[PDB]
Amino acid sequence: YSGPKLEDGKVTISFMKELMQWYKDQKKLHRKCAYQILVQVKEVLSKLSTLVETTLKETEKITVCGDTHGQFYDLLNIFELNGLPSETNPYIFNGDFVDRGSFSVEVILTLFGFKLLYPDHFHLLRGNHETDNMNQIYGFEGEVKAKYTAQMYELFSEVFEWLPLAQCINGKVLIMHGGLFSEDGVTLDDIRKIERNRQPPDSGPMCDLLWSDPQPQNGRSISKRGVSCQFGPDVTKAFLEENNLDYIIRSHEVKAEGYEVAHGGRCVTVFSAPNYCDQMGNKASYIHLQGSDLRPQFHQFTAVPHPNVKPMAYA
Ligand SMILES: [Mn+2]
Ligand SMILES: [Mn+2]
Repeated sequence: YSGPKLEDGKVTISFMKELMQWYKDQKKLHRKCAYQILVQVKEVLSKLSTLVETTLKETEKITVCGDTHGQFYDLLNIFELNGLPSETNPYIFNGDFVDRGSFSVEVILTLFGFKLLYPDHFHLLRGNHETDNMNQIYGFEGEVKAKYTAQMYELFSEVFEWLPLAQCINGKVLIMHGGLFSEDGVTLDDIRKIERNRQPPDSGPMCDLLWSDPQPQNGRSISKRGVSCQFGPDVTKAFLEENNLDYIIRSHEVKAEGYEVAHGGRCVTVFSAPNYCDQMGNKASYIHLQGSDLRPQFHQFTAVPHPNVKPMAYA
């Protein structure tokens, strides 16, 4: 084995750079190293609140990405466009790191790598595809069993259980993968109290955060996904007012342009997987926010070449 190794059992910036090059060339990280990252990140994640609260001072910025879905070569393109993660270049990745794309293992161990290297500046939120049900159908379990073993897969499942469910910047912007709630009156305190180390239930606040979608019309509708609901602008407005927030950012739905701003400004979608599943032809984006001005600035990008492995080859 001539590949990437931890230094004194710990991630460093040169390990991350070597890892990204090894994966680019389609090589595999030794299982003992993969194991080391997974157990260390479980310990870092298990300490966090379900709601991560982050303060952006006035000269500080942060980058919010949406779904990446195993599109490793597009993940690399984000860091090329926008810079590597660092204490002065923080990132939030908003769920759905794995499934569908056939480089899910590469995406997730690079993200967990960076989370270990920059724990206060590199943030991962749980999406609905960081769950067993989804992984078993949409490729990630298949992929892990192929590259490692069922054991390694069970360890990834347990680490996903500790991913925080939402993030709040400056008590003003709330970020979550899916969206808002199927009942009125949920508060930031309620989110903070969710016991999140589990597979999500069929219903309730934890389920809604991962699974819900905005709709243009007022009210709530039964979801076309069969779980949670669609929520109208009136739901968003009431939630923002009670919680003293400006707007939300969520991901979870593919967008032709890479983003959407719904509910008159209040409900922004960001989606970071360009030409999704090699068929959608969509653009992707990420968002820049800054401490002196939290209004979203959208950056669009398109797909780069990747090796000839098809989407869901492992499902
Ligand atoms: Mn998704
Ligand atoms: Mn999703």
